[PDB]
Amino acid sequence: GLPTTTLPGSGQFLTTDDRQSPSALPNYEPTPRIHIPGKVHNLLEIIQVDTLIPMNNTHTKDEVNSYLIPLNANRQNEQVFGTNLFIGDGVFKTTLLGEIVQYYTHWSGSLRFSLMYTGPALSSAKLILAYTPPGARGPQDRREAMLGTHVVWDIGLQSTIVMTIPWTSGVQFRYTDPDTYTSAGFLSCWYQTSLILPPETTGQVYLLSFISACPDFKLRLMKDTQTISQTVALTE
Amino acid sequence: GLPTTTLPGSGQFLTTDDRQSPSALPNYEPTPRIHIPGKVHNLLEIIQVDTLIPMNNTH
Amino acid sequence: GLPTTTLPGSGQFLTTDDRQSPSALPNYEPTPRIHIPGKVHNLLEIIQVDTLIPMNNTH
Amino acid sequence: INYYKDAASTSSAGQSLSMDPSKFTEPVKDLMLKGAPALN
Amino acid sequence: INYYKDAASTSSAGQSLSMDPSKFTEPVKDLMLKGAPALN
Amino acid sequence: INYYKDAASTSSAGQSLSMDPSKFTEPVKDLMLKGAPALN
Amino acid sequence: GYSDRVQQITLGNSTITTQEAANAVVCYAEWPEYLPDVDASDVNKTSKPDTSVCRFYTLDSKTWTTGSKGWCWKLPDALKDMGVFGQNMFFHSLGRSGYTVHVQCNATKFHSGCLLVVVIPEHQLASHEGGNVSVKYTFTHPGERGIDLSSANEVGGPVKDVLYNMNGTLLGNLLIFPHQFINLRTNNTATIVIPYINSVPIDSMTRHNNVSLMVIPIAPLTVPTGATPSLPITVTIAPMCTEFSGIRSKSIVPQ
Amino acid sequence: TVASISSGPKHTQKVPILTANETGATMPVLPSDSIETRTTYMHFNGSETDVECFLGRAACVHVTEIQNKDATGIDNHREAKLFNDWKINLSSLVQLRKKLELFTYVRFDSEYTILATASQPDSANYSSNLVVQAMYVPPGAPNPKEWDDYTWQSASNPSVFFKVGDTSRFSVPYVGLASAYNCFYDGYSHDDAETQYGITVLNHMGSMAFRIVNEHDEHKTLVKIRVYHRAKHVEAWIPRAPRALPYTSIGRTNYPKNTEPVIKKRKGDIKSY
Amino acid sequence: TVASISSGPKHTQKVPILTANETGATMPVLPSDSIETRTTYMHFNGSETDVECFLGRAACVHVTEIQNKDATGIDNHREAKLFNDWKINLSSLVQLRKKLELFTYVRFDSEYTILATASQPDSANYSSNLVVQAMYVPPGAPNPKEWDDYTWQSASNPSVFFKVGDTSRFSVPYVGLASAYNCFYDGYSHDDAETQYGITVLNHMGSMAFRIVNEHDEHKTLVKIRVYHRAKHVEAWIPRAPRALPYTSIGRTNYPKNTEPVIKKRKGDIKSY
Amino acid sequence: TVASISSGPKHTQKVPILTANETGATMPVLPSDSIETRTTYMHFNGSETDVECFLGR
Ligand SMILES: Cc1cc(CCCCCCCOc2ccc(C3=N[C@H](C)CO3)cc2)on1
Ligand SMILES: Cc1cc(CCCCCCCOc2ccc(C3=N[C@H](C)CO3)cc2)on1
Repeated sequence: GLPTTTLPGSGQFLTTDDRQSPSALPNYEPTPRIHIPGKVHNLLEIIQVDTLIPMNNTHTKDEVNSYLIPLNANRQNEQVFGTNLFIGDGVFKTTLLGEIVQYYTHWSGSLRFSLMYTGPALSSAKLILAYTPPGARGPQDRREAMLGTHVVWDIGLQSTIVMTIPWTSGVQFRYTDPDTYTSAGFLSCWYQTSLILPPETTGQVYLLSFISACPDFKLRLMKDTQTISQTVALTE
Repeated sequence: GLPTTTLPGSGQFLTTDDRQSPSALPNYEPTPRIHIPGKVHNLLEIIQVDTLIPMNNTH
Repeated sequence: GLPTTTLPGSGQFLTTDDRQSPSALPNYEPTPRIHIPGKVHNLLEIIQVDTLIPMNNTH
Repeated sequence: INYYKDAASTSSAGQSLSMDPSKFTEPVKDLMLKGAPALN
Repeated sequence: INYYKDAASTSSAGQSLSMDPSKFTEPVKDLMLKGAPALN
Repeated sequence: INYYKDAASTSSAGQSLSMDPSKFTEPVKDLMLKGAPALN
Repeated sequence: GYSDRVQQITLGNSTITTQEAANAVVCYAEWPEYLPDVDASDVNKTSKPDTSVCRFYTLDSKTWTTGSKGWCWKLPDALKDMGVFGQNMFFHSLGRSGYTVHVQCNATKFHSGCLLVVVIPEHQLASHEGGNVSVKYTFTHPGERGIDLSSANEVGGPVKDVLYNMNGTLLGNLLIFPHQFINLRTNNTATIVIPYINSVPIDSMTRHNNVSLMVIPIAPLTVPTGATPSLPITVTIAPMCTEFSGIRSKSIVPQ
Repeated sequence: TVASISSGPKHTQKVPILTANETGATMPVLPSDSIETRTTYMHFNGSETDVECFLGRAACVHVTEIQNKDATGIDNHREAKLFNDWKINLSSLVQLRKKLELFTYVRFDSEYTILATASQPDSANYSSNLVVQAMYVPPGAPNPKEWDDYTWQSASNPSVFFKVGDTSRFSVPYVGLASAYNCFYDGYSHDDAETQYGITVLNHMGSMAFRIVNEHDEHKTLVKIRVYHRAKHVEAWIPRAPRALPYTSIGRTNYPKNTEPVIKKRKGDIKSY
Repeated sequence: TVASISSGPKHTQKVPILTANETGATMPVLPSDSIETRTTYMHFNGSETDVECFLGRAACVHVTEIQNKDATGIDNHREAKLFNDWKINLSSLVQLRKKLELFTYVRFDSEYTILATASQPDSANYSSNLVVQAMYVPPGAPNPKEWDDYTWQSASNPSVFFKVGDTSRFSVPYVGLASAYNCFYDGYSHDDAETQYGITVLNHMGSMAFRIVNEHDEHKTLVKIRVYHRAKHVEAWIPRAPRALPYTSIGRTNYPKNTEPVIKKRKGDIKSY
Repeated sequence: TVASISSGPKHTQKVPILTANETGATMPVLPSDSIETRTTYMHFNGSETDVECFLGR
């Protein structure tokens, strides 16, 4: 008989501990694995695939239309859309990125925001996208917007433009749930010159917008998502 | 005295676990084995012998 | 199963003991350290800096 | 590691990995080859 | 040290440290180079 | 022997045995030698 | 002078040419291949009709109009009646296949509109009734007709609400599945190569569909002034590396 | 590892930021393709986002309850909670369910922890000490009928005996019939016109039975069982869109009617911040 | 090591005891610079004044309380202490606080010990055996609302279950967002005219929730939770003046008005002994 | 280990499927003696049918 002493914590059950256990089914042989395409190893692998952002959130019931950012022909100087960058809330929240970020407490890294244009091929347009780093207000006019991170996008044969929100930060991690100290800025978009439709054409054209994370990205300290809950256990 | 911590499951009895136990009969000597024809090792050995099927179940 | 005996003191919590514990946050990666001037290692380092004595205590 | 002195006190045995059904499936005196006629 | 005989009884696995998003981010048949035109 | 995988789970650290009060007791720009005049 | 843009796919006795492609997607970066022995379970030698089943079948055409919500086809169902592919299907106990899907929609440089073409492995549909109402067989086996997401709820059928992918997930995130867009201004076809994806090496072709192909208008169709307000969309699909096993009497399936 | 390299002004014919999303790719664009950057290192590995880590902590998967009371004159033990069943499944409590359904096929060993606590809602002199016996009844094995049937002998079926207030823990290998468990299944068990659709047809693994071994004392004792499940040795294939609407049933994808808009409406314009 | 060397009479032009304190230095003068000394050795290392040792013992950081009682008809569990919260922080109980605030920035792993004892202030037949479940609810994660919400499933959030009367112990890595925790912060969360000033804005880490897993017995049971915290792997920068006045608030430096003189007045003259 | 070997058409004078059960033997006939098979491996050892396992709980 070897002398032992038990410490504080004996008998506790910590849902996060990782130890060995007896197998209830001694000697059982599991089914062989066969090959299946698509294996995922890290959630970091999947948040780099871009998905659509319901940017046009202004509706009243969920609709395919809140994915469409409208553009008006012949407007000059004006603003196309605006949003803050609380990736865990608001427009971002239902996107795959938003949806995964919510399983973690802290995030750090660059984001990739792209816009794909869908107007007739014989039209043309020049837009400016601007990222405003924390510390200033959402820009109120392009002059204000153009003094921060921006890209003049020229609509052409190449249909999409990929803007990166480079990680601009004092503190090396921000909270995924919206926090002030930890806030990330604003994203706005304005006409640089203006949309022009060809003859025989009319109305609004739309941009689709996507979001995905750069390879830069870090997420840490897992927790429970506000995105799902329940009141009684389900049954069959 | 070596410091320990006990985990969840301590004291449980799992009918399928396989561990050592003290022998109640210390030092006892079992009867020698003699040879007996017919030893079975796997149930897989015996399910290969065919047996009759009551196919005509209608009684 | 290895035979053990527990000694007096089992289960006690001594605020001054120093042992290992399971991490509640398995696999979490702490923020990198950056350099900060001023690191203290011993209280003996700081009690050698002189400070003023309110000698005139009479107020 | 056995902690105990007697053999009865050790855990379960380990797989025969013996397996030879012929004492049960083919106890015939003259060997039968599959493919050759059963009765010659 | 495993104290148990079966593999299911061992603790959690250890980090894939595999990581290759291209099956998801670039499943295109003809390879796209960043910087070269998307559609030629 | 660490029984656990993560570093936070290990016991207390071990004595710095670093000890250098000069950042606190003598942060002067030009070095002062004891015995030499303070102000020259 | 090769462009990402022009392409030719020849499979069996049938060929497709596109002069306005946008590359092609190969699901999960894997190309269809036959079933290796190391992965095999059924001991039966399989049948590989090759060129008689691995050719291009063009399903009947759809009509995109400004009110369209989107369409959904299931595989191998959509092909249950195409030539010898279909016969093989009803006649063997098990079968396995990959596909090349080519979705076609051309317009002019004055039109606008953008379709999402996506392949969803194991697309289990939801009942519009809620609770634990099931979706009857016939409803998930529309055949070449596919399911029309702008048709009405029916009884025992699935829900046809587009912002929810017919299963409780948002349209916006379908982009995690192999997919390609058809943006009239860029593109005129979409091509996806689908490797066989299952948790078993070979399965039944009638009780289980292993992918749904979905074509969904996202930026509404907008035709030039006084143009007819609609465009046809055509889907052509070719089984590839098909294998059938466990031949017999010929399945009889509901309805 | 560098998180960002140093990059300076650019005036090229080589534009990495113009792409064609119609292709289905997400081109790997970085901050340094469009602004001037400085070197920085990652300092991070992505350890805690490994799927083994993501699915590897215990989650509550089931809460049931049984009572110890005099069975004298009870015509239906099962019905008196003299014991009870758990038609095993992981899809019943939603926190873990949404996590698993981020994948289509999943393969793992399970580690179960079972916590049992007792309640004595009405006047008792004391708290008795009860031993629970959880038994694994697989498909095709005789379901128990009374709280003390021959079934409980469990001569061939695993069973663990632990005390109320304590916890029991053991681990079961991956018992799936195929190579992975289907998180989703767009099929039927056969081509029947009315057979059920979905996964319930597939994920058939039997059930669990709990009972108190103790005979009855003078008062009644409520014992409530909580089953926790931890995946170990995880393997996951084919990522899918996360669950947006609420769940209604074990094993079907169905969402409730007149559900509410899941995308938050702006308080303001598209232009609003 | 010598504590003092031998030194004899001196008649020099080299005076180590005259200095200019205006310079900001504390010149390293020793007994042997001004009296005649003999050799002596230190016999000591300064082991127990290492900061790891100073901050490394468990200190009580929080006492809360929850009760097990029939929740039937309770409209606000939180309010009935059917469970309770601890808006985690280390600055609430003062013994440890004064110790930490001897430094400006501090970095360490935490080891928590949680002791739970039960009280039955009014007539009970017995003492029941309750299991506590302490859950970590981080910022942005759904706060519980009832004592038996879906939240308690805690499928992704650590949680420990232990028995009242026992102790639970686990250790959490340094969870700070920056490189160190700020013991002080002379800033705001943004340039707002009315935002709060200080550290409360910074040291935001979420909270802890405790509850009893047991349903109710016939009597009521008070369970009082004590959280102890031990720093391990300590790193401290920039020493500061010790706290002289009493504390009034978590996270602000504020002292109470009409406080009392903190320097003891002489009973006598400056000249007094 | 192979569970089934590959085997093709047969037109022989050597018939493994005709036997005389009166002899008391169970002749070891396999799928590949009477249909055309493909190779497949066992992937299994028969561990949990060992008598030690069967009587050991
Ligand atoms: C005593 C005792 C009790 C037991 C029980 C052993 C466990 C058997 C059950 C195995 C796990 O069964 C599953 C149920 C569901 C799923 C699953 N649901 C999701 C959609 C995905 O996978 C996987 C396994 O063993 N010994
Ligand atoms: C179950 C369970 C419960 C828990 C809780 C984990 C601990 C998380 C909290 C981390 C410590 O948070 C801090 C609070 C304050 C300070 C601090 N206050 C002083 C001024 C200095 O530092 C540092 C860390 O984990 N698992």
